[PDB]
Parts: sequence; structure tokens; C-alpha cells
Amino acid sequence: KVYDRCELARALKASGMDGYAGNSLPNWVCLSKWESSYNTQATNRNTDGSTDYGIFQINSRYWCDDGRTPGAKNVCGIRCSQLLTDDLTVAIRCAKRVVLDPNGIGAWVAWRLHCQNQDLRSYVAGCGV
Repeated sequence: KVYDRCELARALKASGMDGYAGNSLPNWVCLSKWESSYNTQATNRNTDGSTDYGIFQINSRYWCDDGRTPGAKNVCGIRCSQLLTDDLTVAIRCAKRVVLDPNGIGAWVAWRLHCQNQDLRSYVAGCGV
């Protein structure tokens, strides 16, 4: 599913993402926008054999099992195909687990690049959340 920006803001807010591990909601909408253009089915294969999955582009080397990634650890304990459903529950649970690591949301290159230190008010503007 390709989410509407505000539809996604509402689903993240309903799922407790607003302030999770200290990351306010605009952070999560900005990252989703630059990592997948709000498309839960986005996939991106990497030079290292790993693949990025879903709306949050979670990588198969450490968080999910796609069965074709060398030296994979599956910390979220899921199949990477569960990160591509229209229903965001498993993606949100795994993203929540990713930001508890020491690097926090800095784990996402798109966040470091386009959201870190920026005004992110536009990302939640007009969502009434």
C-alpha cells in the first residue's frame, strides 16, 4: 500500500510512535517519506547481498530473515515479507526494536541525510494530529 502522508501520520500516532524512545512523530513521517515514498512494498537490494524492506526500509542483514542474506541475524525475529504488508503492525514493532539500539533513529541513512536538524513541521501539517 502507498500511504497518504496524513494517513500514515495517524497510523503512527495510533501505534505509539509519537515520542517512541524520544523520537517525535514528524521524525517518523520524514524518514518514511525519503526511505520509501510511503510505499509498504518498497524493496531495495544492496551491494552486500542485503535488502531493505518496507515503508521504513529495514535491512535484512540484522533485523529480518529473507533467506538470501549472508551473515544475517534476524533480531526482530520475523520474515522480511511481513514488512511489506498494507497493515503496519509488524513493521512498527520492528522499527521500535531498531531505535532501542545505541544509534537510535541515526540508524536510518535517510533520516541522517534529510530529516536530522531540519524543520519537520511540514511533515505533519494539515493532519490534525
